[PDB]
Order: sequence, then structure tokens, then C-alpha cells
Amino acid sequence: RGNLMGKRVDFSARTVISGDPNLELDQVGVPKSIAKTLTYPEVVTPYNIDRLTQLVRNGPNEHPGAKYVIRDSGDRIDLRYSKRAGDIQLQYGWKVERHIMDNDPVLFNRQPSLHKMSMMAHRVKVIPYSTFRLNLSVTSPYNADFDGDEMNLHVPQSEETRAELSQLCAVPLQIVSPQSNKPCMGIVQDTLCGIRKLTLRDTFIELDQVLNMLYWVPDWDGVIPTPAIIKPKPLWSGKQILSVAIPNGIHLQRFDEGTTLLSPKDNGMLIIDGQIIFGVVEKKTVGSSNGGLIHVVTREKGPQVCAKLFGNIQKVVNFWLLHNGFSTGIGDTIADGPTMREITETIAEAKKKVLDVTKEAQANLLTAKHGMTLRESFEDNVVRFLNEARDKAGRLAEVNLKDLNNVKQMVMAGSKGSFINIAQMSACVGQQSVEGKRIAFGFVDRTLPHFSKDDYSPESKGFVENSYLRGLTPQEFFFHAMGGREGLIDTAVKTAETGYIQRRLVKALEDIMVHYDNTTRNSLGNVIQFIYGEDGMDAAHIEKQSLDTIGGSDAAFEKRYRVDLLNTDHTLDPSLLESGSEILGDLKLQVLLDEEYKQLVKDRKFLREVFVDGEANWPLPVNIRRIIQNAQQTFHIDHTKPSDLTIKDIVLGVKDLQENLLVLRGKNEIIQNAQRDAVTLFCCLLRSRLATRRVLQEYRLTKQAFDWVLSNIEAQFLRSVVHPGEMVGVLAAQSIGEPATQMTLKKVTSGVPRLKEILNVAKNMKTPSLTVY
Amino acid sequence: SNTLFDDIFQVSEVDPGRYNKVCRIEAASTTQDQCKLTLDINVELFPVAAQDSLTVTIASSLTRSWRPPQAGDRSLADDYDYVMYGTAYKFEEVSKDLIAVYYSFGGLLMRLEGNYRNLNNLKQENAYLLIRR
Amino acid sequence: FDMGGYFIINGSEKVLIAQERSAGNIVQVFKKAAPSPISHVAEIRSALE
Amino acid sequence: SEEGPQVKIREASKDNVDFILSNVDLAMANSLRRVMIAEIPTLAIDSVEVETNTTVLADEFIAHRLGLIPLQSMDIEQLEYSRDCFCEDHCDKCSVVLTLQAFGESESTTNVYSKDLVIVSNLMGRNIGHPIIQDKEGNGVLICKLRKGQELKLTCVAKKGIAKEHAKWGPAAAIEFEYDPWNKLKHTDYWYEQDSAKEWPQSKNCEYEDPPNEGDPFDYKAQADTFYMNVESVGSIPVDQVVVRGIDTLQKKVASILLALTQM
Amino acid sequence: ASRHGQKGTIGITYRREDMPFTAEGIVPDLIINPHAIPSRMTVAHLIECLLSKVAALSGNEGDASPFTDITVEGISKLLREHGYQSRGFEVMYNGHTGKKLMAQIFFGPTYYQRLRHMVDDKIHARARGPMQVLTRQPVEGRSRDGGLRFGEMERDCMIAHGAASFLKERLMEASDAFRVHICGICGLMTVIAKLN
Amino acid sequence: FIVEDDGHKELKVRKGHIAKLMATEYQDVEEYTWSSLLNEGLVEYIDAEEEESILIAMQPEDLEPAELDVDPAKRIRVSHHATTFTHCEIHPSMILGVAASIIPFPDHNQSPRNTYQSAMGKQAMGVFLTNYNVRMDTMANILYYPQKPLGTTRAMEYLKFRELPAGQNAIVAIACYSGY
Amino acid sequence: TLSHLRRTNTPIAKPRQLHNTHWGLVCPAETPEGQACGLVKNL
Amino acid sequence: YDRKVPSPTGEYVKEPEWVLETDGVNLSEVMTVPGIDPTRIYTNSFIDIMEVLGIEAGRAALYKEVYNVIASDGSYVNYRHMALLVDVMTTQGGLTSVTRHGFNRSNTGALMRCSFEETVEILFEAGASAELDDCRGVSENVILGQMAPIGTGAFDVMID
Amino acid sequence: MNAPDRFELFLLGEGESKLKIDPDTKAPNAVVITFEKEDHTLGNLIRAELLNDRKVLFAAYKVEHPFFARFKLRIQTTEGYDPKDALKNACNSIINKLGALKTNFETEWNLQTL
Amino acid sequence: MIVPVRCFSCGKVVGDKWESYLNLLQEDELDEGTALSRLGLKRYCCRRMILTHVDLIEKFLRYNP
RNA sequence: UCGAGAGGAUU
Ligand SMILES: [Mg+2]
Ligand SMILES: [Zn+2]
Ligand SMILES: [Zn+2]
Ligand SMILES: [Zn+2]
Repeated sequence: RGNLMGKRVDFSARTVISGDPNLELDQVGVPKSIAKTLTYPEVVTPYNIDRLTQLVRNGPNEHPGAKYVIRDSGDRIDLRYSKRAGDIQLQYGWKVERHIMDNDPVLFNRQPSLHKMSMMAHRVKVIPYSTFRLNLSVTSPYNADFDGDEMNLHVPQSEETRAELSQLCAVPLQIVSPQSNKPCMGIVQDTLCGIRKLTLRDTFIELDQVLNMLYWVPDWDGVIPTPAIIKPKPLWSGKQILSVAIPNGIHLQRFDEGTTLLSPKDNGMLIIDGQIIFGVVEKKTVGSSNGGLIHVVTREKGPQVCAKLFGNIQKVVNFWLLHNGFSTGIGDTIADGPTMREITETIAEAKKKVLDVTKEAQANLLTAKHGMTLRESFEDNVVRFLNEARDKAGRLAEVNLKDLNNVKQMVMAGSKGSFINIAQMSACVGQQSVEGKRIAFGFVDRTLPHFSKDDYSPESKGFVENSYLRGLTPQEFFFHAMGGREGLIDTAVKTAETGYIQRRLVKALEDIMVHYDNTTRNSLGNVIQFIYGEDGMDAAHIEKQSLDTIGGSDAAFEKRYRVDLLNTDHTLDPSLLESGSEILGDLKLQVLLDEEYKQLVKDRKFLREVFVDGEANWPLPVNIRRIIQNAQQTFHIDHTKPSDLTIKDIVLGVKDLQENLLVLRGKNEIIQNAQRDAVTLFCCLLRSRLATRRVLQEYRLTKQAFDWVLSNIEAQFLRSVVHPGEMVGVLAAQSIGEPATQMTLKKVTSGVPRLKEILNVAKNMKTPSLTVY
Repeated sequence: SNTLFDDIFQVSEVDPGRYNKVCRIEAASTTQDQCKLTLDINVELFPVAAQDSLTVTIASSLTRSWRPPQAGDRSLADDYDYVMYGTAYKFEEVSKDLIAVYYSFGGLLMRLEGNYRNLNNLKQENAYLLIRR
Repeated sequence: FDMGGYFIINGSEKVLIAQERSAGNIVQVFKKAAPSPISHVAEIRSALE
Repeated sequence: SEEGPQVKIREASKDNVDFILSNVDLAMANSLRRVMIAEIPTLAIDSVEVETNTTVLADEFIAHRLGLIPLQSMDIEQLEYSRDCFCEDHCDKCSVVLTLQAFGESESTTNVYSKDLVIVSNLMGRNIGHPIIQDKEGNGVLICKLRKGQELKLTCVAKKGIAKEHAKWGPAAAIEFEYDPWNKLKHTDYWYEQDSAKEWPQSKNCEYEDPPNEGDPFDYKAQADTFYMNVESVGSIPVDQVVVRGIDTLQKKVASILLALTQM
Repeated sequence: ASRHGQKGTIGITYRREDMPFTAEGIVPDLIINPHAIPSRMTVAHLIECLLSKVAALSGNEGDASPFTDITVEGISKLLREHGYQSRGFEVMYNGHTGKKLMAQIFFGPTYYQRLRHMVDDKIHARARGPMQVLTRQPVEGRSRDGGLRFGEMERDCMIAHGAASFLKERLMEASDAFRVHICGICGLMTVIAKLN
Repeated sequence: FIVEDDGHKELKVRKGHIAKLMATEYQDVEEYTWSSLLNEGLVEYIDAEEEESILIAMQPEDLEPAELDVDPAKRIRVSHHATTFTHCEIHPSMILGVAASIIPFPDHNQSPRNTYQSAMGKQAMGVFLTNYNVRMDTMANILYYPQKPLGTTRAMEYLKFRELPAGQNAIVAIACYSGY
Repeated sequence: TLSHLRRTNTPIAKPRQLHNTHWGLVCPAETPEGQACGLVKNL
Repeated sequence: YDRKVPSPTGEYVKEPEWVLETDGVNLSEVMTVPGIDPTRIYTNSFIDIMEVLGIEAGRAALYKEVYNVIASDGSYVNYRHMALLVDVMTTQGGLTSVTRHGFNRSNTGALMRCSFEETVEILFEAGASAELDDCRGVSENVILGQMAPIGTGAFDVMID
Repeated sequence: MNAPDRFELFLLGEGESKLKIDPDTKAPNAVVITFEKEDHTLGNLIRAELLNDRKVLFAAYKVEHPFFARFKLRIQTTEGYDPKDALKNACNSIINKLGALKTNFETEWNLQTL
Repeated sequence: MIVPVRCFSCGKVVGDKWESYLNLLQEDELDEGTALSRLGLKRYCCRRMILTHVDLIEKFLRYNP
């Protein structure tokens, strides 16, 4: 386990880390001293012998150089001290141990590496100072701070070894994660706070600020955009100037609580063709998530275009925040005077509630709740009472927090903050918990020796009426010191079991490789899954998309989907198709509409059986919401002029398309039926969106635009297959182990111990239960 | 390449949406009845108080770089005191023989509904707005 | 400002760290678990000073 | 009087100067402040050889302290950078050599002031190398304290440089800077709790600008042209030659570009 | 680090010219970020920056002792008497341009502690260096010019990428590669090695 | 401290017995020290077992008789509503260790954050001894120009932190600047 | 140095949690992290 | 509980219902009562559900309890990762635990199991039972220091 | 240990010209100037002065890395107008402004009596 | 451990004011705040060089070698 | 080479 599974190796590194936005994402900062020390054997070629002989002439003392030279016989030549180090005639086939230079593949590491995206290749950018420089948006798949964290580095020694880093283990290749079927890297603290204040409509910038901001994009077409305001003084919006970073052909729609097409609160987001239309950019728009901006550009434009998109976004937003500034004082925690007067009034009303309940309990007038002791009902009542006052006063603070409150803005962009931190800092920190209970009596019938015995009031049981800003009392300080040690214990405890759990998961599933038939097997060859993931698709190229066959009334299902050819009121208007009047009552053609409708009804039965809860937003391998907007944009569509399609092109074309969405190429009946089983849900989406009414009325396609939609969907599906040879069990083990490490916090076994009991299958569970229907 | 729309409006509501330099204006069309608009306006440049009367126009001109005016040679095509540039992102259809258009002046949004603008306000990106005193 | 409180062994300032223990010669009552056949116990750690 | 920038001086001193700077671009006064801090040449110690040290402080402590000692650089333009000259190590045309000797003869503790530094190298008739003493007592500056029986003997080789190489070649320190004391330009968004006017203090320069009558709208054409400033000097260079050489050094910097452009 | 668990390394060293400044020309010795403040709730760090400001101007020692009836509002009443923002903010100008910053900066003295960790004492590097005799593997620790361990958890993760040929170089050519001769019938390391 | 009945319940020590201690503090005549306080019966030695049977007041103003306009910014302190007092704490700051007593305003702080500094405050560079030059220990690190803290605990005086500190009053600006 | 002369090692059923009796005798917050938190504590 | 169910028109609407929750389990004699639905009843004890409802019904009971752990912290993991873990425990026919004595009892060569908890006595029994090793495992060839069949190592390269 | 020598901020190194001229691709009348061993002290004064000239279209500088001292400047001008001629007259406009400032300041200095 | 020459933030020479500072505190019996304002220190960056400083060199020379 | 201890890492 310590010399064979893992071992110390040459060509290694270790330093401290630091974040530099002007470093690119796939770039890494390798200092010269470590770069002078590490080496890569490069055989001499006729192309590079002019460069290689020059590097020997520089010498190993100053970079770029070379530490050794190997001839044909293999007797090593030490260039640190040799009498013929000056004059060397490099014959072909000799080996040169040159220093590591710019734009070379190196493996960037971190401890602990319980994650596939914790071992990624990096481009070398040699830098003068001593730390390992890295981009800001690589903190997420490494879980790194810059407080004291160290990172390692390894160097390839062969050509195939160099290729596997650059083409498989690169940063852009691992942007989208199989775990969580979403990206990992995203825009972070200063960029995330800067992008919010920049994209506000009140925020405006003048020409002198624009031109510096404009040139800061590295690859940029050189055109200055026409300003939003031109008459009094030409002014550019933050939304105007940010659109230069986003490439042409990108579209994004997002809706939340208040989202009109006017958006008075400027919430929501609509992006069309790389120029954002309205909204305030924040964590939901750019933080690594399902259907994020990075999720779009990685799938549509590609990895490298999305990787450079991290650079251009940071350099613009940091430059605005450079010349605007942002801070945080203690006035960002001080609340209004009258707001504070309500807050302690709210606590006193809660404390009076605890007094009057206690007098009711003291007189044995309490009605015992079923299934619990009478004393347990007292704790359940009072704990829920005090948490109400804390949550009310905390939400009373966020009412009074003005828009310039620097703590609120970091939460408003979601950079580093939550609601509860505002409650503990300003209004009231609240109750402390020791092993799920209040502060117990270590002393005889009292919690602390400054209190009389048998005092169950919140002041004696661990309620901190004062807030962090207001000032903790000695009793409240000690009770907080009592509860805080449990969290430090639980953090040290949970990290111990988590690393054991990840070990047990990896060593159980290490042989799980998708063979060259999609039969998930192991060394003996025992089949676990006949199709990987029960469909055969890679988790990276997977997006959540609503299929609306499930939802809606049967009448609204009809009005959206019923094309009756032989009707006057349930037939498509001939303003929606060239052959509208010609195709009417066509008996050889109306059979195709009803046969289509018959499978759509059977599809609605099939999905409503499986998805009983009614949720339609589900992970599916090919996005069609984005693809139709591409066809709407690549080919310019007007709603006035009708299509140029026969209905028989549509229905026979979709029926032709399903036969070609291949997952398995056996000619046998069992594999072909399994192929029909594998694409059944995806075809259920495809028939719902490529319907005869929907194509010609909702997004009025043409014949040329429709054949491209068939061309894109087939290619995107075929690319979004699991590549055989992928180790997936080791990938599956880290996919559960990494979010388990973030697990730290009605009497049900939950969290990590519940996860421990499930894996280490328990004869005697701590909390078993029955859910009866 | 000339004027696409002209009307005179009386404002009804000015709404500072938790902002300092931007307000959401609400105005119907005088000389008509079934025509109103909702528009975002920078207040600091042009102060728009209540009960104002704003002559509003939309043109297609008067891509390529924006050079500064540099002279009277690049003569402005406006006796107004406000101008903006936007994109046509949505044309709503409220009912038959009625139409509403949506513009985005770089995040500042514009609502406009009416009847007779169904010969202009095409799907082209190019769109202006001009507001007189 | 050196407050003492340490031994000097082979030139190295060794410090005797405190050790923690439960008190001897005290009667203690410990409830036993469910699968234990015995139900209770009374323990005293008897040792001469 | 001449067309362009204007200057009116409110108050002045031997080491402080308070002036208004009218009719300039904002980038000029900022860039002037940067060269004034950084690129003005001034002489200070850069090499020290140590004969004997019995002090409680290590030598690199003292070598650090000797760097920060202010040395007069009024006539520094006739002195040459040691990088430029043709001497072997350092000569009288580039460097200035100093020597320091102190012995704990007295029973009581004996200090080592800056005035006890002595000069060895040839002056060649230029006002250089004199350690400045702004002390009213006349004793220069603390370098070390010596008990009876302690001794200290070393040499100090001064060299020419600028603050970009090390901060000991610092001509000035803590230069004030304020424009628009009423924020009529709206260059900053005031963070307030109840009222911005009552919570924020009035600047002292508010009396020398016209107050904004709030009935008038925002001036959406005025850019910054009047800048209030104060310059503080250590004493190595008087306050007039602090700013004037900084104007000259910046003027020399742009001229090097024009010289580099003509050769291209 | 400061006295409130706020760690942090030096990201870069800026000179006084590049640094922002206040109206009195005062420059910050140390620049930190607002984004490390709410996640850890170190309010005393934020008050120590405020209280040390009033202690410096008054010249009297600042009392940050616990369980003392001393209010921020009482402290901020004193700082208003000294002509500043009561809650600690200061108008700051960008040193790069001289343009004012819209957000006024929290400015004040804060006692900071230089930690015992330094980069040069931790920087490590190795290629073809010393080898232990027992394992034929590189020696342990940076003190003996050793190498870093390409551990099992790294071997676990690098399997998921599919870099098999990278793993062989990492497991043979990087360290402890060996060549041995085995009999075909007697499949064990047995053979007399008369190579020459 | 020892609390006992007088006309009413109050502390044994008085303001007159305080001045004999401070007279000994100034002269640095009969001297008055800690052993003189205990011998005279004005203090007691309490462990965990004996303090089970006692009732302790926190501040010595809790013996004042009760009886409006008040400052809102102060902490809300509960009226104890108990009168059978036996002892009073010296000052509640004393429960902190030697390392955590360095921490300024630990009441206004998360309890892990008080723990977090008190585990690396022992790592900070500083002058451990005045005879560092004379002594020859294997590793020694000394700050060039140490400064006493501008915010001092009352307990720092008995820990000699002002007379022998381990850090400087760096001027700190919290600014989103340079992206670093 | 001052905090290394006031330290208790405990060789080893809920010991690590801060106890009520620990008021006034052991430090509430001063304790190491990770390996043995709460077992080693300072007076 | 709150539950969505189809209206006769077709739209999903919230149909509340009462549901009992317990603190014990013997599912073999709980579903055989009157007044309940014996079709959709559920326990959080998956070990009895394997005994009562079959092995494959334990699969979804295993996954749902794992899914409830993940979404408790607000997290999200794709289905194929957990279903890989659930089926690996399930495919033996019993509830093969991921532990020292749950799956290391197997026929998966010899050297793959030596990388886990019981190291020497597994080799001793392998020395006793004379187990020929397949040498196709990841940990088999990593110990052997060879290019294991891991993606890039699965396919050989040949010349035409 | 690894830190570079402090004189690299203002001493030109080995064969490094002070100004390197390169024309920007996909733009008319565009050039980029790789200023060497300079900083914000020189960049802002040129850029603010180019904006005063109403025959200049584009003028902006950027420090590629605060580690090094090499800021880049790119200019775009009207047809038949090389940016060097726009650069030199604007640079000379600073020299007239600086020299006028020095002469105006020295008179106020001598008038002041302290 | 001995009075620094200049403030690290600004750079004004403060090393010369120490011999006056203690004598300003002793023979004049002045307040610390008025002592720093008298000696020309008006910004708080240079002000904390003298107030916060503890002159440890007096203890170092007490050791006879 | 071995055993022991004090830390640094995971918000
Ligand atoms: Mg960290
Ligand atoms: Zn010379
Ligand atoms: Zn044999
Ligand atoms: Zn200062």
C-alpha cells in the first residue's frame, strides 16, 4: 500500500500556491528554480537541433538550459562541470535533458486527490517569484485556499506520456464533470462580486474607461461597439462592455421569481448572440451549475474556446473592480436603531413564550404528544420557539440592510456568504447544540454554577440573546465555546471516516471498465450493467431539459399537438405551410398524423407510468432548446412567410432519424431490441419537440434548417456516447466520495453515519422506520 | 434609412427601482388611446419628472466602428436632447390587429404597444430612440 | 522573563507535561449496555496514596 | 502665467508645501506623483564593510539602518550612477565613502547618532553626502546604543539610485491628494447609514470650491481640472526641488521615448 | 496571519506608487479581501482595525479586553471627534490612475503576526537524485533531496483519466525500475545471470 | 471571592482592603499580598467538586439592590434573580488560557475562530527571550522591529505581551484590488 | 513557551467535548486540531 | 404528506394524504394487515426489503436511501455513478458490502485483494489454494508495473 | 532566492529595445507598441493626451503582468495619419505642459516667503 | 528592538524623535497623544512607530558581554 | 535504518 500502490518518484515538485488572474486557466506558474531543476529528455531532430544546441550553450546555471546530454553509447555527460561542455557536435539520435520551458504539459496536483478533476494537466508559464501561480477559477476542483496550501507537480518523460496529459487530462477536457453532470470551475470572488456591480443598470462607464476595458480582451476583433447612450455624453453599459467577452452565436434563457420580458427588478437572464439583453449577472448565471454559461460554451463552442472565455471574463471584470474598488467595514454589520429595538422585543416575546409554556408545564397541564415522553415535548417546544425568534430577527436584519451594505452584496452575488451569517453577526446568534440537545447539566441539576438548580430557561440552557456585534456575556461565551468544540470534533471525526469510505469505494470498483461492447464488466468478466448507465451515454454531455408530454391537461396536450388534416378548425392554417390548402382531408396523409399522435399518446402513458411525481426536468444526452435557437439564428427566420415542407418530410424524417441514433451495432435481435430499449426515453423527448404542429407553428422551420437539425442531433448523440475503455467505477467512487467530504452539519440517522451504515450493511440500524400508505 | 415612428407621450408614473441614476417611466400616447409604452430612462442626463410631454421617435440610422463626432462635419440628425441604441429582441402579439415591441438599450429595456407600426420595427438589430424636450 | 519550570537534559529544555487520570478511591456507578447479561456495575479504583 | 497649467501656493515650509494645481489633466498629476515617489534620483548608502562589531544587534540590522539614513542630494545631478562610470568598483565621481567609529568609553550607555558619521572620500566641491539633521537638539538619529566595553567600526559606501530599486532612495513621503471636495463630479458613491452629508466630514478644501446648489442637475460635462496637493520632504532634497526634478525626471522619461523613436 | 484565525500568504508585493492611498497620503501596509470576512464571522478582527485607529490618534492604549461594557457606537463617537468616518471608512484614490474609488475602503491599523512558514524553507525539487538502498526508491523528505510520493490516492485518480502509459512511466521509469530473469518452467527469480 | 452576610449580603473585601494591595503595587511599611488575602479569610480555594454546592455571582455589582433610560448598544445582560450567593468570580476573563487571552475581543467572535488563532499564535515569530544572542538553541527566529499591540487585553500585562511582543501594527486596508 | 508549560496530555466515553466543570480551570478554546482535539488542553 | 397526482382532466394537482411513520421494522408481518396499500409501502431498512420483496427490489431501496443522503446536503450526483455502486453490491445475489469481509470474499484474482485490508492471510490462502491469477486487474498490473488495460492500455497497436 | 533583481524595473537588459512596433491585425491604421521597462507612470499620460487629439480613434494601455514592467500601447487613427505622428505631437504636448508648469511654479515659490 | 528610522507606510524620519519623546514624557509630564503631535507626527501611519514601539535594546545591553 | 513527539494542510 505504500511502495507499490503509490511510491516516491523522480521529476517531482512541491511549493506554495497563489492566484493570479493574468495567468490563463490552463497555464500554471512554475518558478525558475524548480524549472531549472526539472528536466525532460528531448531527442535531437533536424528541426530543433538549432534550438537545442543553443540551450546547451546557455548552460544549466540559467534557464532555459539543460542539465545533461546522453549520447548513443549512453555514458552520461554532466554539463554542470565538463571540460568539453562548450564545444559539442550534436549528432542525430542523441538525447538532451533540456529544462522545462513555456507551454509544456505538467500534471498539476493537490492533496487529498479524492477526485478525478484534482489531477489535471497544465501549461507551463515560467515566472520569477517562488510560488505556484494558478488561475482563480481552478479553486473548485482542487478545494484550495491560499492560506497555507501546497501543491505538487509531475513531469512526463516520453512522447505518449506528453500526449495523454494534453489530450485527456487537460484543464479544458475536465471542465464538465461526470460527477453532477455539470462543470466544476466557475467565476469566483472578486470577479463574482465585480460582475454584479458592473452589470447593474445604474453602473455606466465613459469612453476613457471603455477603451482600456475594451483592449483588455486578448483576442478581440478591434471594433468598438455603438454606445447604449449617445446624445448627452456617449456612455456604455456594463452589459454592453461585457458582451465583447461572450462570443457570437451563444444564447441563454433563465427565469426565476419575477421574470417578465420587461424585468423591473432586472432579475433573470436572457443572452442572444453573445450580447446580453437584460438581467444582472450573478452566481446562477456563471457559477458552475446545470445549464450555466460555461455549460453552454463548453458544449457548443468547445473546450478551448470556453477555457479562454475564463480569461477574457476575468481580465475585464477585475479591471473594472480595480478602478472602482470594494471594501467591507463594521457599518456593514450595524443595523438601524429602531430595527434593533424590534429585535430584542422579538426575543422578549419569545422569552415570555418560554416562561408561559414552562408555567403550563410546571402545573402538569401539558398534553403529552403521542409517541414521545412529556419532558421531550418540552424541549421540542422551546427549541422550535427560540429558532423562530433567531430566524425572524435575522430576516428582520435583511429587511433593513440597504443596497450599499457590502455584506449583502457579496451574498447578492453569492460570492462568499449566506443568510445565517447575517443573523449571527447582527441580530442574534441563537441556540447552541451539543449532540443534538441543548446545554446539559454537567453540574448537579444546573448547567453553570452561577445559576440556581433546576433552571430550564433559555438563559441557563444555552441561548445567546446578544449577537456577535452586540457582545457575548461570559455565560453565553462559554456555552458557545461548548458547542463550537463539537463542530471542531465533528470536522476532525468526519474527515477520518470520509477518507476511509472513499478508500473502500475505490478499491471495490477499480476493475469497472466499460468494455468494447458497453457491457460494464471486471477482470473476471462478470457483467454488472449490460448498458452503462442503462443508456450508454457519457455523463459530461448531459443536460437537464423539460419534456412537456408529462405536464399539462389533456386538452392543452391536444391544442399543442393535434393536427387533424380533415378539419377546418383543427387543421394548420395555410399561412403556416406552402401546401396548406393542397394538404386537406388527405386520407393517405392524415393516417400519418394520427399514427404520429398514437405514439405520442403511448409515449405520454409510458412516461407518466415511470415519472409518477410529474417532474419533467431530467438529464438527457442532447439539448434541443439550444439547437433550435441555433437554427433560428444561423438561418434567419421570419414568422410571416410559411415553410416549404411537406408533412411527409417531417414524419418520415423523424421516423428515419430514430433508426440511425445508434448505441449498439449488433445485427442480433436481442441487441437491436436492447438498442430500442436504450434510446426509448430520448426518442420520447425527440418526438415531443419534432411534432408536426410544433415545428411549423412554434418555431417555423424550413426544409434546409430542418435537415440540419437532423444532422446536428445525430452527431451530438453519436459524440455523446460512452467511449469504451473508460474507467467508470473509480470515477463513480470519487463521484460519491467528494460530495461526502462536504457533508457537515426528525430524529433520523442522516448524513455521513447513515452513509456509513448503508455501505457497511447494518444488521442493527440506529433508526429504522416504516413509511405506511 | 429614415424615421420609422413618431408620437408624443404624457408620462404617468416615474419609478426608481431601488436605483439612483435610472428610473422606469410609464407613459401612454396622447392623440391616441390604444397605445402606451414602458421605457427605461437615465434620469441624471435628462430629468424626467411627472406630467411631462415627451416627443419620441425611432429611426434606423443617423458592423462599423463608432468614431467620435470630431466636428460639425459629422452632423447629428437630431434636435432632441436624448438618444439611445437598442436591439429588437421580442415583438409581442397581444391580440389580433394589435402588436407590442420590445427593445433593449444595453440593459435598459423598452416596452411599446400599439396598432399602426406594422410597417416598421423589423427584426433587424439596428434600432434607435430619440426624445425631445 | 524566563519563568523556569523545566528540566535541562543533555542541553535540551525538557518539560514534563501534565498527565490526566480519573481519580482513585471513588465509588462510580456505570449503567451497562443492552446485550450485556449484567445490567449495572459499581466501580471503585482502589489504590493507596 | 504661461499658457497651460497654473499653480497657486497656499502655505509652504522647509519640508511641507501646500499648493493648488489648476487647469491640468488628472493623468498628469497622478503620473507626476508616481515619478516623484519613485524615479527621482537621490544618494543613500548601498554598500557597507564591517571591521568590528560588539553590539547587541547583528550587522545586517545596522546595514539596514544605514540605508534609511537621509543623505543630502541637493547637487545630485553632477554625481553619476555607479552603473554608468568606468571605475573598477567605485570612485570619487560616482560614490561617496563614509566611516563610522564609536566606543563605549563612558560608564553610562552611549548612543551612536548620525552626526558621528564621518566623511572620507573627496567631495570635489559639490553639496553632497552631508547627513541632514532636522533635530532641534542637533543630534542626528539613533543607529545603536553602546554599553561600556562595546565598539563599532565600519565603512559606508554611498551610491546613487532611485526608489524603484530600494525605498531608502526616497526623496519624499506622504504626499497629499484631493480633488472635488463636494463630489460634484460623482466620482465616488458615498457609503452612508442615515445621511451622507452629516456622517461624512467636510474636507478642509471645501471652502476653496463653490458649493453645489442641489436644485441644479448633475454637471454631465465637467471633468477634473483643479487638484489640491501637499508635498512633504524628508530633508535629502528641499521641497522645491522635489517636485521640479520630478517634473524634469518625467520630462526626461518622455524625451527618452522620443530619442528612442527617432533612432527606430 | 492576524489574531483572529485569518491566515493568508503574500499574493504579490506592490510598491507605494501602485498602491491606493487616502487624502492624507497614507498607504496600506497590507491589503486583504472582504470575501474572507462573512464566511468566518471574525467581527473582532473588524473591530480591532477600528479600535487601534482611535488608540493611535488619541495616543492612549486601546482596551480590547473581553466582557467590558464598551460599544462600537461609543468608539465611533470618538473617531468622529478626530475628523474621520465614524465606522472606519476612508476615501481612497487609485494609485494607478488617481481616479477616486466609488466604494470607500475600510482603513486602519491591525496587529498582524508573521508566521513561522516560509516558501524557501518549503520549496522542493528532484530529478535523478538519491535512492534508498532497500526499496531502490528515492529517499524521504526534502531534507535529503528526496522526492514526492505518487501515492495510491493519486494512482486511483489517474486511473479514471485512462492514462495507462503515463502510469507505467510513473511506476517504472520515474523510480525503482528493475530487470530480472526468471525461468520459464520454474517461474521465479532464480536464474544464474551470466550476462557478459 | 467570599460572599457573606454583613446588614445584607455583600462581599468580604472592601474598597479599603483594595488600597493596601495597590500601596504594595506602587512601592515597586508593611506589605499586603495574596497570602495575606487568603489568611485573612477574604478569598478561598475552590475545585470542581466543592463548587457544586455554591452559588457564584459573576460581577460584584450583582449584590446591589434593584429598583428606564439605558444605552441600547450595550449587551443585554440578564438580571440574575438569585440572592443566595456564596462566592463571586474575580473577573470572568480568567477562564481563558494563556494563548487565548492574547486574542482581542474574543466575546465578539466565533468560538472556533478563538480556537484557530490560539493554535498558531504559538507559531508567530517574535522575541522569545532577551538572551537570544547569548543562548545557542537549534532554531531561533526574531522579529526586526517588534511593536506592542494597540489593542490590549487586561490579561496581557500579566503575560508580559506588551513588554515582549511578537508582531507589528501593520496598517490594513480591506479592498477588492488587483485581483490577487 | 508560556503555553507549553500549562498543558495536559490525556492517554486513551465523551472526553473531547468541553464540560461544564471545565469552567475556570481549563481553557475553553485553546486546543489542537485534527489528531487529538480536546484530549490535549491548556489550563 | 403532500403528493401530486393526475386530475381527471389531466393536469397534475396536489393531493394530500395521511401517512404513518414508525420506529421499528418487521416488514414480513406489517404489509399483511387491512386498510393499507401493500403495493407502495416502504421502509428505510433495505436489509429486510431484500429478504421480503426480493433482491432486485432491494436495488431501488438501496439507491433511494443513498439518494436521500446526497440531496440532504443539497448536493446532486448523476444516476450512473450510484447505480454502479448499487448494482455492484447487488449482483452477487446478496448484499455484498463494500468492506473487508463483504467483497474481498471473491474470486477476483489474488493480488487485487492484497491491496485491501486483509493482506497477508489472503496471500497465504492464495498460497494454500494455489490460485492462478488472471493478471487483468488494474491493481494486478500496477503491482506488476506494466501498462494495465486502462483506456489507452485496452487496445494494442498493429501495423498494416 | 527566486526573486529577480530590482533594477529590471528600469534598466534595459540584453538586446532589448525600448520600443517595439507591430501593426495590429484585422484593423486599419492600427499599431501596438511594446514599451519596455516602464509602468503606469508613463502609460496614463500618453493615453489621456491621445484622447485630446480629435483625429485619434483608439488609445488604451494595459499591463500584461504586474510581475514584469512592460506595458503595451495600441493606437488607431484617421486615414493618412500614422500613429507615430499622433504619438509624437501628443508626447511633445506633455513636454510643453510640463515645462510651462515648472516655470509657473518657480515664480510662485520665490514669491512665497518662508 | 530599537527605534525604527522611518514609518513603513509613509517614510517620514521618526528615529530622531525618541530621545525627545521619553524626555517629553518625563520632564514635561505630558500625555502620549500630545507628545506625538508636538514632535511633528500628525498622520497615524507614522504615529504608531513611536507609541507601539517597545525599546528592547535597553534590556540587551544589560547582558555584560 | 527504527520508535517517539510538535506542527502544516482541508470553510
Ligand atoms: Mg486553506
Ligand atoms: Zn565611478
Ligand atoms: Zn528453474
Ligand atoms: Zn508614517
